[PDB]
Amino acid sequence: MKIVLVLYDAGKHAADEEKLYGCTENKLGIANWLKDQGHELITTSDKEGGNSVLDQHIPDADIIITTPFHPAYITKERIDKAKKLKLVVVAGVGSDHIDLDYINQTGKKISVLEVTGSNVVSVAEHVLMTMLVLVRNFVPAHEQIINHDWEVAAIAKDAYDIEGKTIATIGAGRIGYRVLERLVPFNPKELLYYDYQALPKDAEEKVGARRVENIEELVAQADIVTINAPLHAGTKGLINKELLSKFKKGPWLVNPARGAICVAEDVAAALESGQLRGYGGDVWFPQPAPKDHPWRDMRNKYGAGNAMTPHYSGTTLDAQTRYAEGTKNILESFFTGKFDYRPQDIILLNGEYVT
Amino acid sequence: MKIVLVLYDAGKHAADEEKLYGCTENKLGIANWLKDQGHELITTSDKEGGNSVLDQHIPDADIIITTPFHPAYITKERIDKAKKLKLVVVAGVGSDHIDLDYINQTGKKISVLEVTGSNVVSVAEHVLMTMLVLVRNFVPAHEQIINHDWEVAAIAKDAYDIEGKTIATIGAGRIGYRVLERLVPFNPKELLYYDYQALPKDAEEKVGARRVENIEELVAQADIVTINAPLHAGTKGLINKELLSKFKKGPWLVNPARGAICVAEDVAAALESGQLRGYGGDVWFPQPAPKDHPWRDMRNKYGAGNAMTPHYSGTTLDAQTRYAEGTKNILESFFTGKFDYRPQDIILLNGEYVT
Amino acid sequence: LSPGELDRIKAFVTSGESRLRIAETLTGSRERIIKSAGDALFQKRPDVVSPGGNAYGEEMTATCLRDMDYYLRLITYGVVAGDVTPIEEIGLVGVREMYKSLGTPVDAVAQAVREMKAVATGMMSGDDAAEAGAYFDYVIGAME
Amino acid sequence: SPGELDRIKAFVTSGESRLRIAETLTGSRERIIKSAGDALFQKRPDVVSPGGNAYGEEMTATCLRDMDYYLRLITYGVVAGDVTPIEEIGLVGVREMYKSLGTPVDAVAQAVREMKAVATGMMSGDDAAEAGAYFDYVIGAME
Ligand SMILES: *[C@H](C)[C@H]1/C(=C/c2[nH]c(/C=C3N=C(/C=C4\NC(=O)C(CC)=C4C)C(C)=C\3CCC(=O)O)c(CCC(=O)O)c2C)NC(=O)[C@@H]1C
Ligand SMILES: *[C@H](C)[C@H]1/C(=C/c2[nH]c(/C=C3N=C(/C=C4\NC(=O)C(CC)=C4C)C(C)=C\3CCC(=O)O)c(CCC(=O)O)c2C)NC(=O)[C@@H]1C
Repeated sequence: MKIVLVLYDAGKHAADEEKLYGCTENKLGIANWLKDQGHELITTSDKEGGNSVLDQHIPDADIIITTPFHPAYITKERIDKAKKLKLVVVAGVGSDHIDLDYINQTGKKISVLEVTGSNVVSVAEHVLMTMLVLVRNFVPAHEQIINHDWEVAAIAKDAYDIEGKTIATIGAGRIGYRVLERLVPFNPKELLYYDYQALPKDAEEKVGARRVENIEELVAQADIVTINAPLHAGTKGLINKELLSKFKKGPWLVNPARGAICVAEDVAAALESGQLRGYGGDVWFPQPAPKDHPWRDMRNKYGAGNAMTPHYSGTTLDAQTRYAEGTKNILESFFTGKFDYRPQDIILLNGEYVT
Repeated sequence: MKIVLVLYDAGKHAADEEKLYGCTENKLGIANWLKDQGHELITTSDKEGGNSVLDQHIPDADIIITTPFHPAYITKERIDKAKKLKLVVVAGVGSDHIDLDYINQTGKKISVLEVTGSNVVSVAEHVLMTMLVLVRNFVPAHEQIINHDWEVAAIAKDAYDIEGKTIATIGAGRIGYRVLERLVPFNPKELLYYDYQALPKDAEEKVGARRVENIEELVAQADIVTINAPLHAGTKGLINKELLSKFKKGPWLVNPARGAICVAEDVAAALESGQLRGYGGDVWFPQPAPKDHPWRDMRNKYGAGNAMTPHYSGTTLDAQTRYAEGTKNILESFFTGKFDYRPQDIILLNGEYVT
Repeated sequence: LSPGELDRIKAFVTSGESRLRIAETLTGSRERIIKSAGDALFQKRPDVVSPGGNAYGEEMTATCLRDMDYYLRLITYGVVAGDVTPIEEIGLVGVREMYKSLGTPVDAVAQAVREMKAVATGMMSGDDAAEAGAYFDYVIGAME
Repeated sequence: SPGELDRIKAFVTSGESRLRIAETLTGSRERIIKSAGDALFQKRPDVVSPGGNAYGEEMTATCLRDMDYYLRLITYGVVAGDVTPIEEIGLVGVREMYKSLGTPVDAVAQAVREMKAVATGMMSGDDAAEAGAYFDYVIGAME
């Protein structure tokens, strides 16, 4: 019962706010419980390089706990050297940093669990926020006031209502369906989706959505496109110069899924030429973004159309409380030997997929 | 047959965008139509001072057309000098700049019309956008990227979801009711309203809203407050230091109604002390905002919590097209002598109210 | 801070005492003025009755007498100061379409201020009653 | 990179087996897919009504399209140094991707085995050994 968990260092910000659970200083709010229970807890942010605290303790550890906002990469190299490992937890949602194929093909006896559901509302709200900010031209308008200007015609000339627009999502899982739900009362012209599997007929009708089976047919009729899909072959590098030339002229694109689904230099060129009128979201490749990444400085012809943020949509204080509670629930199912996990939380039960 | 309309000068922006109808260069898209009939059209932005183009032609004009984004103040003095005036049109919604009481009590035979409905969706979308930007802490997040930084903990420590919050509107007319409709699928804890008149019971139940009959009881239970009310006695200066001290600690306030409903220096002090966590909106007093107006530089303790813009929510290109069509419809009802106005558009019909 | 304002204030301090005597009566007898005037109002406008009755409640009747107190305190402020400008800017700006949206008959609010004028000036000298009467009239004129 | 420059110069200056393999894969690529598809569907009659992930005329044509993708990708690998471009473009999350589509992964492996047999049969004994290693790299990721 040795436990290693890696989180980022929040510095002075950790003392300002006690509900900032997912950091090295505050330890997901479970440190006192683990110590009372007789377990040993190593907490560190030092995860890169062969001389790292993480590597120093992995040959020993029984449990490793990770976060997608500072991921420890659980490589086969590290997996072979981890002789006592029985359980990997994601305090959040997202497991691209773990070699699930290796574990499953080798048949190792390692369970892998995440707190599924805990991030979906927060991301969906961030999509709605970014669409309104781009379509209504908010960023240059707030800039005028901070800078002590006032010139309405310069803002109004590229501002629209979202009412009456056609809106499409690439991906209709938990996050994309919740985006569609929140858009219904804004009176769009139509809602559309593309996905490798159909939504059930009852779910389609609740939001008035129509399935489009061809990706190029989908984007060619949309004023607004949002990406809510996983990263694999056939989605990696999907948003390139060729597909971008099928978009309507002057629409808006939002991506809070994975940065590598886009070709970074190609969307920047589309924004400068006017093929796109704006781009926004919070995911990058590489991540964290280098200081010279092209998405930092790109603009449209009027000097706006950029609504990027760092990667934080799933880390609001309401979301942090949910996976503090979810991590302790998972750990206790293990400690007790009940193994009464929530079915939706299991992504690998002793190196095996379920159902 | 002689018409004066006053709009702002848009300068070079007018040539960039044909649908920017409400400006001096583009003339609401109805020049040519007016010239093809037998009418003379004066267009000017020069409305202040007794030496003005507006005053130059008031003694003679048959019709005056105004906009709430650059209003010509139709004072009793000007009304006395306007020997031939028979019709005042607002190309938009909002008639505070016209002395309706003087026209009505004196019994002058001047009718007054606006294009009602044309602005309400645009303003309601701007309220939803501002609530999300403040609650989720967007402004300092975008600033980190523009400035070539990356520090997630400094953003996350004051970012929340809108799900599960209690939200109240002061005023439940056309705009406030459309705000409530768009909030329903975001799963708030409860929706509340205050108004001098009750909503019908079927309308209350469609959005799950509860009437609160006392203004201090309303704000004391709300996490988010939005103002959607007209300006008069007992609304003027309503948001002052005493009422602000009844708000919950650390909530958010949004105002796209009228600036003078707030005491400007009192809300700035509340934001600095932490009584308010953020303030946003697009309306000011005085307006346009002086370069030293306190709402430009005010921030909360973390340097954020400010989402002000200049006054533009009702001036998107979609709203401007509606204004242009509605103005020509009103003018034609007058020119033909049918006077078949839409009932909702009438505020004064020959100097008196209708019912 | 304007020279005309300073002049109006210095007059209250240094010259005539009629503004001082008027304010003594309005503050000292304020509760009797409202109670006596409300009785007279409801005898002249029995629309404290079931139907319309904008003031039909025991609760709504108390809200009406609250508004009467507002205007008496605002007229008191005007007497102490130079002038009627604060009465205009605080009590009369949106009034009328405000009361219209409440269902309150505007000419009945004017009549309430007439009834306060009669009780108050009845307690004053002949000269003080003429000076005080002009401030009441300024409110009545905006509502009738 | 010097190691990459070296593998390119070898194609230009030294051995000609990579050139010969590429000549065959481009020159009869349509015959390789048509012949291998026939053999696949005889060994896995799951062009049948039930599951049949490839049941339609339309879904059968999508299957043969994917076979064309892997043949063009293996051709690129032969021309270049190595198998790195094969891994990063054709194998990323391929097991989870096909699983979400309903298509059995071990049947995709069998399709690449069938393309290996036809293509290799048109080559010299030595060229067929060299080409065969590239086909095997794909087969191993799906079986
Ligand atoms: C009594 C003479 C009449 C009467 C009065 C009445 N008023 C209301 C409600 C309101 N009155 C006001 C007035 C003001 N508030 C201010 O701050 C100022 C400036 C000093 C004024 C003049 C307001 C704002 C309201 C509404 C908000 C509130 O109550 O705070 C009512 C209640 C009406 C209802 O149906 O809810 C009544 C009854 N009514 C009569 O019929 C009398 C003639
Ligand atoms: C034929 C051997 C088998 C078969 C194939 C089959 N595939 C699909 C759908 C897709 N195939 C891919 C594959 C790729 N796209 C890429 O860009 C790359 C990288 C080079 C690869 C490997 C993708 C992305 C899809 C989905 C999206 C698209 O079609 O563009 C289908 C259709 C399945 C359906 O039900 O819709 C089929 C039938 N199926 C079999 O049964 C054979 C064993």
